[PDB]
Amino acid sequence: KVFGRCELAAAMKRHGLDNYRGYSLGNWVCAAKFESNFNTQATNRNTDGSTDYGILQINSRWWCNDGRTPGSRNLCNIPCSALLSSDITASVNCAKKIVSDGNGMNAWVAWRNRCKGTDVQAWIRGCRL
Ligand code: NA
Repeated sequence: KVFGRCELAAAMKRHGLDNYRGYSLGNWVCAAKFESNFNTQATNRNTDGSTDYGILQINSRWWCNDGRTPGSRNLCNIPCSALLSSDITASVNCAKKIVSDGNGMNAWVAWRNRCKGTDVQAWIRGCRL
């Protein structure tokens, strides 16, 4: 599913991401824009042979099982395919564990490079939330 910006903002809010670990909703929407362009089916292979899955490009190296990432963990206890669903519950639940890991949203290199320090509120501008 390709979410609309405010559609994804509303879904993330419903799932308790708004100000989760002190990260306002605009940070999460900004991360999703540059990770996946709001596409739940987004997949990208990493140089280390791990894969990133879904709206927030959650990595098989640590967080989900894809069966093809040697030496990896599955700390969200989910198949990586669950992260591609039109239903973002599994992506949100797993994002909560990642952002709690100690480095906050720096875990998302695209958030650090493209969203951190910017006017992230612009990403929820006009949305009925
Ligand atoms: Na894994």
